Amino acid sequence: NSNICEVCNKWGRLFCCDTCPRSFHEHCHIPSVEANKNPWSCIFCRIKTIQERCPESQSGHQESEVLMRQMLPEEQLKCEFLLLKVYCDSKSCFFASEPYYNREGSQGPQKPMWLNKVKTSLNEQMYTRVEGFVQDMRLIFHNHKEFYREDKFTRLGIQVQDIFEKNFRNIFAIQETS
Ligand SMILES: [Zn+2]
Ligand SMILES: [Zn+2]
Ligand SMILES: [Zn+2]
Repeated sequence: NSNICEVCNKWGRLFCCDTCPRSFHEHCHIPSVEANKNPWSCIFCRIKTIQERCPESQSGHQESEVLMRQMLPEEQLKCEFLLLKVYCDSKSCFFASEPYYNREGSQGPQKPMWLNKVKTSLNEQMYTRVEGFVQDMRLIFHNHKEFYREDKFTRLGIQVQDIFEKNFRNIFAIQETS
């Protein structure tokens, strides 16, 4: 197995996947690495299994249909994986914890949002449809763009949103378009 965490790329107390060579810190994996279970399969492996069991799940889908799906076990897992893919980017550090807003010439957002809040919301089964998760994720980046206005720091929001959107289209097999 790898000797660094797949998500944060650091060594430490790592849990090893039994079906692929990835490793994880306990709370870097989403969901948090399960207490017992030998063998243990990571989320990359679990997602791969879903695909392999239902190859047709990779045919193109309309975003509007994906968003109305109820958060049954497979959709819950797919949102956890998508969240994890965003944490895999080092730029996620800017969006992880609760923000605060005190900049001359801007006003903070009406509804602040951050990754760790989305992570807690998923853990607590607070989303009933995929739309709830996706709306909160997109709101993270929208709030950032609006607050930072013309500061070049706005680009971090564009960058991490692009990671989000690419992974959303991949995980939920959104129909490719120009
Ligand atoms: Zn880690
Ligand atoms: Zn694995
Ligand atoms: Zn099938």
